[PDB]
This record gives sequence, structure tokens and C-alpha cells, in this order.
Amino acid sequence: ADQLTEEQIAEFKEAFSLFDKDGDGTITTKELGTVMRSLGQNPTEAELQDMINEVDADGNGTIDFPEFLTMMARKMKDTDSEEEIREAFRVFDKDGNGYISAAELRHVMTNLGEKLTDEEVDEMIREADIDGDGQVNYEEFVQMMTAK
Amino acid sequence: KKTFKEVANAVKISASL
Repeated sequence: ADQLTEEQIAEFKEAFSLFDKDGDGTITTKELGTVMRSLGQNPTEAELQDMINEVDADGNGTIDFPEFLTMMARKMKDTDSEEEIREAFRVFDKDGNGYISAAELRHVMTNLGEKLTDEEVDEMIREADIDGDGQVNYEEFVQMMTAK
Repeated sequence: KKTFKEVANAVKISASL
């Protein structure tokens, strides 16, 4: 049996809220670069359309809600997320102090069309803020990413 | 993945492609 309430849908929507400006159920191949441009790394025009082909639901570059995360959910353990534990630390760390604040984080995601501000989101850091610096430490990565 | 854990993991999946 499978059940998804407002708790499992918000974490499933949290990923769709970035690649979709209004959340119509389908995202453009151009939004990926909008998230990658936020990740700091973003590929060329055709190199980004190749990311939707990994699942090829419509083979047009557009993808639905249950179709994008499916081929991407099996690719988390189909590689090595340990080498990745340091990457999210290398990406998020703007000043390289060991803690990344949410104040800059959502202003960062805001270039996509967020309904949340870089400031008001900081109420969220409290979920991964184990060091209490109002930012995320190196200790929260292994807890949230390794222990899902 | 719940609120800020999923937003962090989404960054991990967008780079492993």
C-alpha cells in the first residue's frame, strides 16, 4: 500500500517548485538550466535537453509530475552519493565558512520564480541547523542525504 | 527530503545527470 499526504507531496512539490514557475504539471527543458544556473553549473542548450531524454516519456523535452522523478529516483544509488556528500558542501558554501545561510539561498532560487523569499524561508534552516549558526553545517549533509 | 532536505538533495540529483 502507498499513501501520500501533504507531508509527502510538499517534498515532492519542493522539487517541482523550482523547475516550474506556476506548477502546471509540465516543465520546459529551459528551466533545468535555471536550476543548474542556481547550482552554479549549467550545460549548453542541447546538453540540457538530454536530461529529459533519460526518461523520454513524450520524447519532446517536456515531462509530467510522476515521470521526471521516476528515472531520477533510481539514479541516486546507481552511482555514488558519498563523493556527492562533499559536492553539496562545495556548491552551497558561498563564503566557505562551513555554514550556508538561507538568506542568500532563496534569493539564489528566487531567479526561477519562487513564491518564497530568501529571508522568510530561514524558518526552514531549523530542520538541518544542528550547529545553531542560522546556517547548515557539514554534519547535516550526512544526516539528511545519507540517512533519507 | 521533507522541507529543506529535499531542496538540498535536488541539487545532488541535478549534478549527477
